[PDB]
Amino acid sequence: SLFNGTSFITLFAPNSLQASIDFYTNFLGFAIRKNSNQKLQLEEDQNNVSIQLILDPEHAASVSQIDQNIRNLTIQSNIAFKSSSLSKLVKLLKDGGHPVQQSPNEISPFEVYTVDPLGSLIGFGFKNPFAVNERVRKTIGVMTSGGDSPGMNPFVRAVVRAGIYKGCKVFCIHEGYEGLVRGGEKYIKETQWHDVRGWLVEGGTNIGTARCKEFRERSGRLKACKNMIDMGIDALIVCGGDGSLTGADRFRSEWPSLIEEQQQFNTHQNLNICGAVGSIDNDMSSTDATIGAFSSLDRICRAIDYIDATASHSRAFIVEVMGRHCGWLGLLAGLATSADYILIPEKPASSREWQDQMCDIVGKHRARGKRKTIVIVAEGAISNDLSPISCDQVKDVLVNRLGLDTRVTTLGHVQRGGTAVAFDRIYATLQGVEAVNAVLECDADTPSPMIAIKEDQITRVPLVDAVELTQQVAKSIESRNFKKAISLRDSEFVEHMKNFISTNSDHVPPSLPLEKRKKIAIINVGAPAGGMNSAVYSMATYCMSRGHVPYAIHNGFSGLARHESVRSINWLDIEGWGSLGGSEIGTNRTLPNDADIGMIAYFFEKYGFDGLILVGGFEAFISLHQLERARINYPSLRIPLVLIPATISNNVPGTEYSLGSDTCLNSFMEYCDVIKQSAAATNRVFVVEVQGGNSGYIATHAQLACGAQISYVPEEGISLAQLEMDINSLKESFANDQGKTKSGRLILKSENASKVLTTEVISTIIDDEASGRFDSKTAIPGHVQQGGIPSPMDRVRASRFAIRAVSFIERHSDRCQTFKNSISFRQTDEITSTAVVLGIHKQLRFTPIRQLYDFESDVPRRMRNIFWSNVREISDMLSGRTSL
Amino acid sequence: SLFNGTSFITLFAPNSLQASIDFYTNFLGFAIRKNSNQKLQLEEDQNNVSIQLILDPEHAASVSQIDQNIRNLTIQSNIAFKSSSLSKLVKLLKDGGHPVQQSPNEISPFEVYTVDPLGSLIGFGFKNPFAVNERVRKTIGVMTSGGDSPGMNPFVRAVVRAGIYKGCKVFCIHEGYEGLVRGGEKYIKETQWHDVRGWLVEGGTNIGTARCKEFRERSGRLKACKNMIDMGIDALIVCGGDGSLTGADRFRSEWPSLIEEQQQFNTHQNLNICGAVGSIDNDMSSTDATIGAFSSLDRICRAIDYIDATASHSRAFIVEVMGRHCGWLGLLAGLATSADYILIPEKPASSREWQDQMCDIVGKHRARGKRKTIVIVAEGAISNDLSPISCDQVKDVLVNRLGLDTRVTTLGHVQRGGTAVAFDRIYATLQGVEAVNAVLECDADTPSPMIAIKEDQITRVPLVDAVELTQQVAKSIESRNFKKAISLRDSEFVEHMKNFISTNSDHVPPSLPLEKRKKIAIINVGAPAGGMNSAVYSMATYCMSRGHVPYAIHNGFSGLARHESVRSINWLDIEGWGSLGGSEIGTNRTLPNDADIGMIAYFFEKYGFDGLILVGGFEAFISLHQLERARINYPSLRIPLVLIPATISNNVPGTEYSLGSDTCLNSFMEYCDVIKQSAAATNRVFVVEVQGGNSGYIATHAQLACGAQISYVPEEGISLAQLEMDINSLKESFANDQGKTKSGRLILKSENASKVLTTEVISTIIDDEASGRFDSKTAIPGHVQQGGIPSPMDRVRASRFAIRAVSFIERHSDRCQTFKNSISFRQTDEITSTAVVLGIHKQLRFTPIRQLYDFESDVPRRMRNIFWSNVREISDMLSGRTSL
Amino acid sequence: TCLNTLSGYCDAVKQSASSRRRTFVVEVQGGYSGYLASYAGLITGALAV
Ligand SMILES: Nc1ncnc2c1ncn2[C@@H]1O[C@H](COP(=O)(O)OP(=O)(O)OP(=O)(O)O)[C@@H](O)[C@H]1O
Ligand SMILES: Nc1ncnc2c1ncn2[C@@H]1O[C@H](COP(=O)(O)OP(=O)(O)OP(=O)(O)O)[C@@H](O)[C@H]1O
Repeated sequence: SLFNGTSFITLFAPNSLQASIDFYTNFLGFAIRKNSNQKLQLEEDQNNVSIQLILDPEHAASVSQIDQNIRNLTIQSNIAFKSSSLSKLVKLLKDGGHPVQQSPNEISPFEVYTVDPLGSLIGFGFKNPFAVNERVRKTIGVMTSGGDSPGMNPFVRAVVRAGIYKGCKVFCIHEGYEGLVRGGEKYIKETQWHDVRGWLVEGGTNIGTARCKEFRERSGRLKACKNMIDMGIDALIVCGGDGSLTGADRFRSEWPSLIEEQQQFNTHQNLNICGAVGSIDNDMSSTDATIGAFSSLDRICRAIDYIDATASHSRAFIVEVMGRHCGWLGLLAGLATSADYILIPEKPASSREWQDQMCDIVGKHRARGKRKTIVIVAEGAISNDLSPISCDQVKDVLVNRLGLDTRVTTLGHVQRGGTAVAFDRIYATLQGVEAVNAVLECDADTPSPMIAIKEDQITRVPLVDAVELTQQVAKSIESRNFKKAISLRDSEFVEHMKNFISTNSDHVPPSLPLEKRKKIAIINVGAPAGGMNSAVYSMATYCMSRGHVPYAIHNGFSGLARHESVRSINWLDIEGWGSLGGSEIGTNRTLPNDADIGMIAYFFEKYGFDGLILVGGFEAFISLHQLERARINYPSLRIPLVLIPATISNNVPGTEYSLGSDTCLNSFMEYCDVIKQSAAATNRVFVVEVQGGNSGYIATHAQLACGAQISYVPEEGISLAQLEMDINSLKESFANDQGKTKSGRLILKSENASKVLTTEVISTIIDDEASGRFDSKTAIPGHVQQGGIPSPMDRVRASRFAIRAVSFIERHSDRCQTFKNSISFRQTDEITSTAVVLGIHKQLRFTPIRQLYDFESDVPRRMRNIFWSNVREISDMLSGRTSL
Repeated sequence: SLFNGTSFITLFAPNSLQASIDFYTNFLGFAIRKNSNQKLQLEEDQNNVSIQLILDPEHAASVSQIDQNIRNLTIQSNIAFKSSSLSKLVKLLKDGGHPVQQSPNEISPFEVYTVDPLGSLIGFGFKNPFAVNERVRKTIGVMTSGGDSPGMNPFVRAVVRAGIYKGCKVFCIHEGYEGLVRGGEKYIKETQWHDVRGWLVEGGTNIGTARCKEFRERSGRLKACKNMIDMGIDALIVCGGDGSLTGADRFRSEWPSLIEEQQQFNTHQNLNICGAVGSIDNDMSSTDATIGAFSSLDRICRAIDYIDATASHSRAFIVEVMGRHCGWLGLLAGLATSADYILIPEKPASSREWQDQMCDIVGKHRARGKRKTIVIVAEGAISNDLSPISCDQVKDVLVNRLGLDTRVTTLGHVQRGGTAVAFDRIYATLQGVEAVNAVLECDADTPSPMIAIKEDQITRVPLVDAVELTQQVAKSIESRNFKKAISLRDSEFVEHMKNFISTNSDHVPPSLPLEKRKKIAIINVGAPAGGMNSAVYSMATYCMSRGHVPYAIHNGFSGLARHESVRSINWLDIEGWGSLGGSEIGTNRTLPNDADIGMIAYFFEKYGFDGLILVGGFEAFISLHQLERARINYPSLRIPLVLIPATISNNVPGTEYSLGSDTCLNSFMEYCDVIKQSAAATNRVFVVEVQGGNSGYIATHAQLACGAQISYVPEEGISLAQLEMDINSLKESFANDQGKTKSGRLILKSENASKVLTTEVISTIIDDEASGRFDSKTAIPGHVQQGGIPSPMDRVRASRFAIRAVSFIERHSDRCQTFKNSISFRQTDEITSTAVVLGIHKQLRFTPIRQLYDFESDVPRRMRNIFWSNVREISDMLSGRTSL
Repeated sequence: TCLNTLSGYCDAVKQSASSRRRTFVVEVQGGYSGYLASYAGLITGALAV
């Protein structure tokens, strides 16, 4: 050759040169050569990189300035550099106020500009995978107050263990306030780690609750205070209801009872108090869900489900529901089971008599075809003038004003009994953990906390402010401002109230003007998930409520493209869909591009859809992206596209909650309970194979809810060293069972955790290593974990999300029709925002598909960064697991 | 809408209209409407297809003619038709003399032209998989003659069974001509199907051979003739050597020996005779390989391999080879084992004394570094003046003219003993089958045939013409025209002679002028295969012979792109490579596009390669196509690209023989023999898992060579009905073993035949069904079947193909450099021809990669239309298998 | 109790069998006697037992 190499790049500056000298040194890692002849930029030793800078007026300030702004359009001769890990330099430039050009933003060549524009950077000569990247001590006291609430045992179990782990004595105050006022070893017993064994499954309260008359007065409040100082209890944890916590709050302000009658007064000077709501009511204001609320809701829906599971004219059914102060149970049961009329204290009849209101609503439903009328009566069922409405009152109206043979079903204690539902076990446990930390982290300047849940996230809220707010609601009801009372309840309550009345109301003129009425379609994509049918039911009934035309695309994208599966949704045909499992519409894993994308687009324009709602898992996630990217070709797709994640796995990015995961979690939790109970009957372990695919979410949560010793997850895998360590753990566990409760042992193994170390292989290794001291058996239930009848939570969440989806389509349709009616569509930012994923984040938000697909997902064969890391840590803590 | 449908297309004709009327009716299926108003073309009833033709002068003859020719360049407004199975119409148009335009030629839209041009046809509205496609008796006598030749038993086994199957009595003439002349039950015994059990393995001849002095005269020839008519033998099959068949040929012409001394003379009037060459010599002229030739060649190479497997200066080794008339064994052993000097009758020293010639060649080899000198002496080793050259003669020259301690190795009877090699078993068997058919199909007007192999294909050749031609060769040797004698031998012999002397001759000035000398590179792609190293050895030594620069690309495309693995080939470094197993260069399954195609192209130009030789399987097949398709981007790739198929599987289209398949076949055949022998020792079956992937070639051939009862192949699969039928076959087989030879039973199952019904599963089913009457055991050898030391056939074929590859690159390089030195490369037909696959077809031919990839292969995950269908039919016939 | 557990289990099987799965082979652990399997078969509407 003759052009043997590349010595240096020569740059000419106007007259000033320094701006570029600062750029190439800070941004590129160059350095000025020692002793400059006039007033060379080399990179480093053992190299050949050089850039020459001259101040001779050969390049104009006017030309260079115009060229810099000219480049701000996203052609000119340039120079490229060989540089490893371009991703780091791109961030350093962008954040330094410099624009950059790249290949997939993953990335291949990077290109920026100085006073000397177009300074390129390549990560290699020609196309190939790139050049490798170079170089505190206090004793705790737990108590439960008020009526039995499922999840009280899981909470106490958590407090006992968390406190023990954090190195402090835990005392269980038996018979709540009574035990606290009476005191002594009789009521205040020191609790050990093994003493709260298998309490997850146990219903009610093993500690016990009692109404203390004395604690209502300063007489008892003082006696209780003495007993704590005598027992050496430095901190109190109350798990109970409204008054149960208000009384604890009053005890907090009244704590300065120095009473001369100083060593003890010096040490036990401040009251470390923490509250957690142990109620089925869900009446407490600063939390979204109280402990026991969803289990109670579950008992109610279990009864309604059985009632609906029959034939017949002239039949009405009354479900008498427990819950004195709030209407949450009534409203949510009503929503989950699509009840005709609900009698709750927050929404009494106003413009007309409750009997006239009921008869009108019931009548309209029967007239349109609905033969099984269900009426839910709250304990707090009331009229405008605060007159309580009884069941018999309601029964006589149905029997005498209408010709209906009415049969009353009353839950009673059923609504407090049984094991806590997966949500209550998971949340009560985490709340127990938090209550301990809160109590330890407490300082005299910090206001006494109450543990609360705020949109699936554990938080700390001041107990005084929560106690005050609940009273404000009761005041609004008593002062007859029901509209106000409703707004005072949590944002979920107000949304559910709106959701229910709208879905309950096709049989009334539309709520939107003719012009604002649209054509919205719904599809199910992926494997079935509890709530798919509820999302369809809620969306169709809400559409009818607004005046929209709800369309159902039967059997996914394959059904549309190959068979024109666009079908109308009739109110009578969708009767009971909210309670049905699977997908009535039909779901499959077929992607829009695996079906004809052109044909999907053709039918979208033939039927003139103004929006689309996708209910499904990861395939429905890819589907959104495939439909979004095809917008350039097809104007028919330039409409709002919304995804409501529905997978038992919870592998879809955008949400922290996927529809059907609670239904699945609860069915597996019920399965694991029976397996652990069986292990408890025989020195045996069970290796339980878990579903959810490449997502370790279900095994994580099932470990927490069931008390499994280990859960093997796909994100971590299964190492031989961890397996040997865990087997030795089992060896020691059984050697230490001599004396304690025999609760049984579980190991949960997600099928994807290891392809080699399988459930069956793992179990044979346990037997080999056990050397006859115990045995191991597998439990492989299979891809049946889906479950039939969806959980009340799933039915409720699906309703909420379906409505938020329709409402988003309403908002964005006007903007879309600009891109729809126009060619020359250059795929802007205003349009990409309409293809979105509805999700829970800490906040219920719509996230554009672009950011979640490109950045938040393993788009490839994995189909899945996790959030459940803390849940994992706590479940290993509670079971004594040692990781590596 | 307003444009509600499409009624009809209206076409205007000049004045004549009829040409188009004939086109749309014959080609499209239209019909003229009954009773025409002036002097409508509708398709069919219950439809809406119509084309109106008017003779009004609205379209000009000059314009239309110019438009038709204008379209002959591969834009205009057109009409498309909905039509199912476009493939059928495209063929009908093309063959009817009409040009067509299509998408992948698989195909999506079809477009042709009439007097009314651009008549389009679509197979659907928008992109999706297309619209579904609408709606004779004579008794045979076998004998063997001449010296023991491996494969004589497999041949007789074939004749006995084939003849039995075709419904005719088979008699085995013991002691050849002696038995034929003596006659009687003593020498002419009736043979049964079970009497030839396990003869595949048996060495020599179970019937026996004898030199009959009497048959040389008319005295014996007459006695033999009588014995055939007395035994009622209507047809004779001779399996022997040259004279053995010449004597049969003389007996054929002398057959009209009516001799009165008429019932018998009327019936037994004509001699049905068929010949097959049973010789180690390979001296017979009309066949490429005689039965026993490759087994004998194998014995020789086995000895030479052991000789080479040691250290040492002043050492020479003489291999005394059996083979009186031909030099084929000497030449092929010399080629397969890269011997220094060979003494064969066809190529005696001419321009100088044999001692001077030998010493020069041997000397040059030792001087360049080769320490182990191997000299092969033929039985027919001769000088110019036809003086026979002995071993001692050769020994003294090496011991006295050079200072070498010479050790002679003489094979003797070793060269006739042992079992027949896979090639001999497969070929002798098929020849036996053919000999029977030939003998039955024979008529008095048909000249007596001899069964011959012509480039891996069984043919019939007139025995007289083959006898005459062998004499012509002997005449040429005796008349001292050796150059003539060489040309008179088969085309493979002349090529091998050329191949050997060129590869034997780096140590002599190049055979090409400076200008005609090139830079040729070689790669190994895929899994290793016997002959990969031989192809490299032969190509490098041939390159040095021509004056080319042979380059080796180490570790496939990954080694080139990621590591610059271009390495030179030194003659001394490649010593013994032709005999080594695997790939010394290094092979992998990495494709040019999975490695950097730009980087491959960069190094191709950096080193300025004038051609490329790919030695490998299906990945090397895809590689060719990937390199061919990248030619538009890279001028560096616009050079001849040649693929020499190398797979144990034989899955590559273009050849009927892939390098390493004989090595593999033989190793598996040796394995199956031991397994069958073991089955024979115990009422037992063996299910033997076979390699080769999705290709059923190896199991097909192993079934024939080993005498397996069944072979389960991936092309057919394994049905439960066939499995039950085959198990019942085994049940009956063992019930009938009472009395016969216990030879053992095998079932060969290609791993890919069934994913569910696996070797282990199949065998457990056999045991279940067997009901204790016999048992089943598996034999799973694994991916070890590759084999070490490649077969002499593989070493020899690889040499032949490597040379044909270099010679193709020589021919095509000049044409390529036109496309190489030029941009504006539009990817013509002259260039696509240079990217080729070297192969055996019936003929040795180079096939352009384009036709084999697009049309002859399952490009996808299968990696594979079969030819071995007949072999399959025969192996089922010979084992009594009943299919479904 | 077992037959009740099985029928319920299979009801969930047939529901999950409505692009996931079609046919299910439910394994019944009733020892060396076909009673459990036979009973379970009748009450679940199994094709083959
Ligand atoms: N308690 C309820 N249970 C079920 N649906 C209800 C209930 N109250 C109202 N709805 C829904 O709202 C629709 C309208 O109710 P209505 O006409 O009585 O007006 P309203 O503003 O809710 O009543 P009011 O002004 O008396 O409080 C009903 O027909 C029904 O479908
Ligand atoms: N019998 C043989 N064995 C091995 N290589 C041989 C033999 N005969 C010739 N060659 C090869 O051919 C080369 C050239 O041969 P040579 O110098 O004898 O010319 P030739 O045409 O083969 O001889 P001649 O005219 O005497 O038949 C040798 O150096 C060697 O590569």
